[PDB]
Amino acid sequence: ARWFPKTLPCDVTLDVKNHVIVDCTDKHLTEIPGGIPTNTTNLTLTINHIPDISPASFHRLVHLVEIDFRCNCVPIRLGSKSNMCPRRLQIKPRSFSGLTYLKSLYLDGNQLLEIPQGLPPSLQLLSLEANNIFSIRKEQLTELANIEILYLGQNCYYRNPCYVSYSIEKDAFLNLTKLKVLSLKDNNVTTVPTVLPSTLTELYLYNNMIAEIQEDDFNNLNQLQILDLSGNCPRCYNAPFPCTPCKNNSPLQIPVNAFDALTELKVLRLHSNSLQHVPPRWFKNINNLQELDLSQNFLAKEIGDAKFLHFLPNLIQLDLSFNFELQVYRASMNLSQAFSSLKSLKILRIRGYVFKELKSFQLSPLHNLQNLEVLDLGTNFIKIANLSMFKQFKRLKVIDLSVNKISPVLEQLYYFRYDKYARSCSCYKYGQTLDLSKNSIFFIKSSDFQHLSFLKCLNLSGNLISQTLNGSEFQPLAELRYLDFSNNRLDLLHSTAFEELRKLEVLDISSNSHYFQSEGITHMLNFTKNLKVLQKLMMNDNDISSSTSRTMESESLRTLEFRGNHLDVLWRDGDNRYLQLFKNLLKLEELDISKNSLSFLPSGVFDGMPPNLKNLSLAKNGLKSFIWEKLRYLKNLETLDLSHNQLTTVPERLSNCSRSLKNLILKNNQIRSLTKYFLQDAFQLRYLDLSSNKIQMIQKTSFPENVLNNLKMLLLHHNRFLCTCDAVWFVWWVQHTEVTIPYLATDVTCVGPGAHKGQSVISLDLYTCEL
Amino acid sequence: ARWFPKTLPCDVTLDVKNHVIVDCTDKHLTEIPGGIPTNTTNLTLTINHIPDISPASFHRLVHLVEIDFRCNCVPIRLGSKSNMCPRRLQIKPRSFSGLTYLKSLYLDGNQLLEIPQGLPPSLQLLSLEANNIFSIRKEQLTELANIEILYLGQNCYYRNPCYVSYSIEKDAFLNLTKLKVLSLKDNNVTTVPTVLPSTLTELYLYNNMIAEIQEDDFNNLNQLQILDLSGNCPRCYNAPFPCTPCKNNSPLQIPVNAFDALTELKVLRLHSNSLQHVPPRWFKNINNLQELDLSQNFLAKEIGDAKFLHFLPNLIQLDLSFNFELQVYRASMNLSQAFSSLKSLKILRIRGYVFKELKSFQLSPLHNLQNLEVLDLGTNFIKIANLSMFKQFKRLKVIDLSVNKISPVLEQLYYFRYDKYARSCSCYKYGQTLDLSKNSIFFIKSSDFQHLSFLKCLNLSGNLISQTLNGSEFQPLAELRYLDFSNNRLDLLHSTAFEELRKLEVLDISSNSHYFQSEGITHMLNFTKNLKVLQKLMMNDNDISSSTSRTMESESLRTLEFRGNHLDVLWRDGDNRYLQLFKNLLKLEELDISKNSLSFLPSGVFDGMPPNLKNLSLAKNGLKSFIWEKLRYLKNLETLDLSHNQLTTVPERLSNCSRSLKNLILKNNQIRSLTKYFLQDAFQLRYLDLSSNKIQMIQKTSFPENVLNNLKMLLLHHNRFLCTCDAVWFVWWVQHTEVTIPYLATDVTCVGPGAHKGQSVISLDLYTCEL
Ligand SMILES: *[C@@H]1O[C@H](CO)[C@@H](O[C@@H]2O[C@H](CO)[C@@H](O)[C@H](O)[C@H]2NC(C)=O)[C@H](O)[C@H]1NC(C)=O
Ligand SMILES: CCCCOc1nc(N)c2[nH]c(=O)n(Cc3ccccc3)c2n1
Ligand SMILES: CCCCOc1nc(N)c2[nH]c(=O)n(Cc3ccccc3)c2n1
Ligand SMILES: *[C@@H]1O[C@H](CO)[C@@H](O)[C@H](O)[C@H]1NC(C)=O
Ligand SMILES: *[C@@H]1O[C@H](CO)[C@@H](O)[C@H](O)[C@H]1NC(C)=O
Ligand SMILES: *[C@@H]1O[C@H](CO)[C@@H](O)[C@H](O)[C@H]1NC(C)=O
Ligand SMILES: *[C@@H]1O[C@H](CO)[C@@H](O)[C@H](O)[C@H]1NC(C)=O
Ligand SMILES: *[C@@H]1O[C@H](CO)[C@@H](O)[C@H](O)[C@H]1NC(C)=O
Ligand SMILES: *[C@@H]1O[C@H](CO)[C@@H](O)[C@H](O)[C@H]1NC(C)=O
Ligand SMILES: *[C@@H]1O[C@H](CO)[C@@H](O)[C@H](O)[C@H]1NC(C)=O
Ligand SMILES: *[C@@H]1O[C@H](CO)[C@@H](O)[C@H](O)[C@H]1NC(C)=O
Ligand SMILES: *[C@@H]1O[C@H](CO)[C@@H](O)[C@H](O)[C@H]1NC(C)=O
Ligand SMILES: *[C@@H]1O[C@H](CO)[C@@H](O)[C@H](O)[C@H]1NC(C)=O
Ligand SMILES: *[C@@H]1O[C@H](CO)[C@@H](O)[C@H](O)[C@H]1NC(C)=O
Repeated sequence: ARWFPKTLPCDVTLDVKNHVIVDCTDKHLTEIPGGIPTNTTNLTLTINHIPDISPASFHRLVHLVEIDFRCNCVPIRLGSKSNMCPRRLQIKPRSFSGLTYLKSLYLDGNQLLEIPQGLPPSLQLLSLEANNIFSIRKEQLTELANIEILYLGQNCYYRNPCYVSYSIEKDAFLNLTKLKVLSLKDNNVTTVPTVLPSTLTELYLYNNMIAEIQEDDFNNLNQLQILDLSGNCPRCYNAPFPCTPCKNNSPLQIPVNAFDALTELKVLRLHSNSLQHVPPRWFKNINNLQELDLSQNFLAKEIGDAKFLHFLPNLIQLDLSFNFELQVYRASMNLSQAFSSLKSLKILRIRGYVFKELKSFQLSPLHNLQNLEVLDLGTNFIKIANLSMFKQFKRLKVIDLSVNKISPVLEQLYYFRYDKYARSCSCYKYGQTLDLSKNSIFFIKSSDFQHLSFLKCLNLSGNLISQTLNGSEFQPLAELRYLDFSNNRLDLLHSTAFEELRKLEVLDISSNSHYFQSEGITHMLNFTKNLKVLQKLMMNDNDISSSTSRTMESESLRTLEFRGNHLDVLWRDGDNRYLQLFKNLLKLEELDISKNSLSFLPSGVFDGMPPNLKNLSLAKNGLKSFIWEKLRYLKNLETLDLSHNQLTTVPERLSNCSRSLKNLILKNNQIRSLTKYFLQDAFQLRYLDLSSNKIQMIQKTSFPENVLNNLKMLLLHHNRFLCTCDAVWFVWWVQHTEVTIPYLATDVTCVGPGAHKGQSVISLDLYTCEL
Repeated sequence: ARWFPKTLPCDVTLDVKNHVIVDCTDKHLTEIPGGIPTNTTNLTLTINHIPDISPASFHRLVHLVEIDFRCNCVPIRLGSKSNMCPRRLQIKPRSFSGLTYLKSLYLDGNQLLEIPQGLPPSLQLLSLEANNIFSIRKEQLTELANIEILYLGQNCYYRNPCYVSYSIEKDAFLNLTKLKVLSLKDNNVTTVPTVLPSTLTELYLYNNMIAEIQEDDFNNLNQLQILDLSGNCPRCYNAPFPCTPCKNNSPLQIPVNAFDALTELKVLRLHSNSLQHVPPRWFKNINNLQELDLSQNFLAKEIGDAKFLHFLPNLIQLDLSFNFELQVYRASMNLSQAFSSLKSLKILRIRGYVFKELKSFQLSPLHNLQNLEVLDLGTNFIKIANLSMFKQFKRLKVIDLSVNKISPVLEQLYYFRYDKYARSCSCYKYGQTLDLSKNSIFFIKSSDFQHLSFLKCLNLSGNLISQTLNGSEFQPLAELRYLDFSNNRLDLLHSTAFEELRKLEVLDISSNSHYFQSEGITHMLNFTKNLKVLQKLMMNDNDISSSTSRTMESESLRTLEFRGNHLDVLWRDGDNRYLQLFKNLLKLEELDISKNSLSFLPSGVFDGMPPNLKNLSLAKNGLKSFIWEKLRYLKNLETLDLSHNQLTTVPERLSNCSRSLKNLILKNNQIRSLTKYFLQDAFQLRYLDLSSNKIQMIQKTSFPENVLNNLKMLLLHHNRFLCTCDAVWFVWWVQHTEVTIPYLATDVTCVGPGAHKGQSVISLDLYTCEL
């Protein structure tokens, strides 16, 4: 199709509007490549090893609005140790001054010593994170008259130290009269720099050495919407980063009138400031405040009083997590009545308060919060909770009691990680959720869930339930749609397990391997028959190698995840009792039987598949052979994943195996060559992955053009391609085709002959084959 | 050193006595190789694809006493499906008759139709398992006059069916006057063949279709020691193989006088015979009986009566496992007083009796069994057990309550597998063991172990213990040497955990990842300080990524398994706080920190290692780089396992890194070449593994002969060796060296230059490099 092969090692995209995008992210480049389109508006060269920039770099590219040149020399401790950057990035005079339309420049992570000068006046965003610029002078900032967004953080901290205090000249930023966003985080800053331009909307001063706020420090910032002063005087108990507290167990000292000017303030973040009190006076003139983070302080006592809450009626989120007093295990949670002032509250989080017994009345300040959607009391070591108290919280979307010690989405490192916003180079949607995951529930019965019939999802993942569920345990949960019972010890003695959950759409019993791992125990896998609206069943990593029932049954079920089991043993050659195990799942469209140690499939496995099977995975089975003809049985098969196996051959003619098949994944196999007519007339095919095999040669007969050209994608990388004159057609095709083939720049490569070893096939001149 | 290179693709061993052993096991052979030593006494060709035997096969090898020719054509269902055997093995006339000294012939698993004829009269052992010989005639057996051991089983069963009954001519075996061992198992046999020669010591008739024993069937077998009639009229409940019971739930019918002749019988096996009664009269004339297997019958009631036990005073092992009545959960275990008759009993196993409550008095028949060493009551769904009852079983070596449901070594498939003796082509030694693994113990306290101070090992692996152990939980266990606490949920709030176990030598707290997987929880890894005689600590797969203590401490500890954790995060670059985590384990000699996601090691890791470290593993870390010089810090290092990483290079001179190092494992890395003087003067070295890398070339400078020749082993297989004239020395060396290098037959191989692709380097003629 194409007249001129795209030889540029960067993805090029159009958009009309009106952007020409050139993305060279992570292309192992040591120079800016030649032939970048002159119309280029956005050029990305992130993660490469380009050691300098000069006026030659961008000469012809006068229409550039954005250059993203991040991480071409990242600080030693932040980057790869196998390929360390030898020397900081060199920027030569007048490299940017030509770029009359340049609006964004990202130079993060280049070990720069200074704010690059000679930048053009059209620049709105400038990002210099993770460099070694730790002294800002007014003179260096004059070029930035029209600047709106300025990221200067991570220039002096434990991952990238500068060994002195940050320095900011008096009034350095003042004459930047258009500045809206300033970030000075992770910098060893000692005082709020002043005076700052009043135009500011967002100010980020977190993770620094600021011991005191002066009452002056935010006087003029009357358009400020986000202030973050977190991690100045951090609370260091169990901190997963090196943590130095302020002397004398002191807090970040904030004058009572410090926030008076900030009438527009929407978000205030005071996490890890070692605060013992929260003075009401702080919020006297802020009534627009919507988000407040008071996590990681010493506010356990203040939670019982909290007079400041009366001043916060528009507040949408409040976080008081990890305010526990060291070495104290409270009997209960004392929430102040003041919590009842929070008319607009949607999200309340009080993780890590740390108390033994939760009781209904203790949440009564929350009863009339009409908008409350989330109550998060995770990680509290709660031992006792009458779950029925939550009958008064029907309106809530999520009740999170995750990670507690009861017996009858945020980052996994969120509250403790250093900078949760650091730049690198789920059943809630079913309705009301009670999350009881990672608790100590060993026994359940009906009354445990009394008054909880409104519940739509229940998370019991990671408890100790080790019990012969007979259909009586969950009887009140008449509206339950999703049950996560993963990481328990389900005993399937009774096929009546779970049948009381008459509205159940999704059941996860993955990682309940305990009772499947011992010989001679009963397992009623036919339990699915009773669940009339069950759509999705996950029974992964259960080590299932024996079953009392010969057949699983459902009129409703569509997806079955059966990965990480032992069908190899169930379908032991010579034993045909279980070949029809899935056949009576009549509406089953998706089946995952990857990770089942299936070296081979006995005859009968395919015949025994249910008739509407569409998406089949046999990945990661160590499969050494595959009778491809047997795909004829699966009359609606559209996706076949045979990734990560040991197949050495493809079918002689794929269209004689399956007429329906559209997506064939054969990556990470041992295929050495294709059959002479492999894809001939396979008109249904649309996605083919042959990456990470050991193919040398592809001839036209195997890959007819009329099939190839309707492929949405065709993955060929990491093979063993021989670039002799026999390869003439393949090479030509690859160079001139519109079909998307990833990694041409990077890992579609000749291994031989001699001359062309290691050379990418996109770049290959084979003119000597026509001389 | 050697004058003539060993080119035969088989391991050759001498022994004086006086055997020349040639082992060609699994060498992908399609012919018997040439040049087998004429003095060969034992030739093994197991698992190859040799399609026939003829007089040429063994012509010169007249001194052969044993031919093992197993599995060169295994039945379709038993063998590989990627390389199925096309056609049964052909044996030609007179292939064996020359072999005048032949004493053993194994022809198992070759799809033979008939007992190969023309065998020599010196033959003592003949094995024809897993063939298709399912009709034995007196005439075919006349060659075997002097035969002593005859294995004919697995010729007709579900893994290798023959579709008819087995047939044995009347008196077929009678004139084999020297026969001692006859095995007719897994054969669809319908009656005990008669008359059998009285010389028999062992008779194997298990897994067949024998409905009745005639009172005659064992009349003359007065030297018989082992009889096994198991799995005739099997009990089929939860059988993991296809299982057809005798009609009317009938048992194997055994006349009361059937065993009268068997005065020498030592072992009787009646497993899976659907027995409802055990008539005393059976044992009237057998007082030598030492082993009795009555597992998989319907003997629940009989266990309460068991009059037959009075006739068995010399019995050493008894097995009554899996005799439960279907659908019954007994309240208790009724053991007959008759159990007190068993003066010689060492081992009693009553798995799968199935009862709720175990109580002291119920074991009183066992109190005066002076020799009892093992009581196995595993897999009983016991809910309640005062563990103090075992104060009356101090003399026992093992009390096994594994796989039960309690709250406040044999095969994993042993009792249920088809043929536990099918041929394929641990803290007990510390003293008294109480195995409580895989139970439902969620809470422990002191009194749980009252009167149990004699215990030396306790297995609590795989319970639900989820508790802040403070040093009070195990207080009675004053002599305990080994605690397996693996697969629980240890909460290390307190550093006093386990301190009451003052004699503890080994602690396994592996797979207690639950509390290490959540953020902001305390973990006192310094808990080891209190354990004064602790030798070995296993804390594998705990996902440990944070720690309250900066240092682990012990004066005693020698081995620490810390595999499968997140030292990568603990030793996050820039964070120095945990670089000395193991330093104060002063006597630590072995450390495993494989599987820790260590892409690189920060500086300080090696400095912070304790001073007597000898065996260090960094396997399976994805390590991309390694400063080898830093090995100088580990002054007593002897074993370094860097297997399964991404190292691309070896040290310039290994002796400049470590003077102590003896075993260096670099297998499964990405090493493309060795340094010019790699092993120069490394006189301490003894074992070097460079297998599975991508090395092309090794020159003499890298591998000096004076280092090489003290190596006990040197692994080079699965590399990318180029066999040009530059390789002349390497090839010569490999052909003529006495140093052990495994897999020279199989996987030490040229990939090029072209001619020699796929040719083994042992066989390589490079004379053209000297022309
Ligand atoms: C933050 O600034 C302080 C100075 O305020 C740095 O601390 C100095 O570091 C050197 C070498 O580490 C010491 O010898 C000085 O005495 C330190 N001075 C003080 C006052 O502590 C600190 O390292 C800087 N932080 C970072 C991460 O670069
Ligand atoms: C040794 C197997 C006994 C019969 O099978 C079997 N399988 C299980 N999963 C349970 N759970 C379980 O509690 N039992 C005990 C039982 C036995 C009979 C009647 C009721 C309860 C189990 N028995
Ligand atoms: C979430 C912050 C609580 C402090 O750390 C922490 N870590 C643990 N592993 C436990 N186990 C545990 O039971 N607690 C609660 C506790 C707290 C103080 C005193 C006694 C008991 C824990 N607290
Ligand atoms: C192109 O640059 C403009 C200005 O920086 C930006 O708003 C737009 O999102 C960019 N598009 C990219 C990187 O694809
Ligand atoms: C249940 O909680 C677990 C463990 O905290 C989490 O992995 C999982 O996402 C939750 N399941 C659902 C369906 O939300
Ligand atoms: C289920 O078990 C509960 C108690 O464990 C019992 O009340 C109920 O009757 C049982 N149901 C059936 C159908 O056996
Ligand atoms: C399930 O398993 C078997 C039949 O295969 C039978 O014992 C049991 O009653 C069946 N129950 C249900 C609900 O299908
Ligand atoms: C060699 O064969 C003899 C006779 O069958 C046997 O007893 C001996 O175990 C064999 N030895 C080895 C090492 O294979
Ligand atoms: C055992 O014999 C019966 C008839 O006697 C036959 O139908 C059956 O197939 C045989 N079994 C096998 C496994 O060959
Ligand atoms: C268990 O039995 C012992 C006798 O050895 C007795 O001292 C103890 O009180 C019993 N404990 C319980 C909890 O039943
Ligand atoms: C404890 O029991 C488990 C089986 O439940 C086993 O794998 C482990 O090796 C046993 N521990 C010891 C120390 O023997
Ligand atoms: C362990 O570490 C803590 C400090 O992190 C200390 O309080 C405690 O006493 C130490 N315990 C032992 C047994 O060393
Ligand atoms: C080193 O450790 C491994 C197990 O971790 C062991 O198999 C090996 O024998 C040890 N080496 C020596 C020389 O003791
Ligand atoms: C390494 O070699 C150099 C030069 O031979 C020597 O000076 C140095 O001390 C050596 N280091 C060790 C650890 O042997």
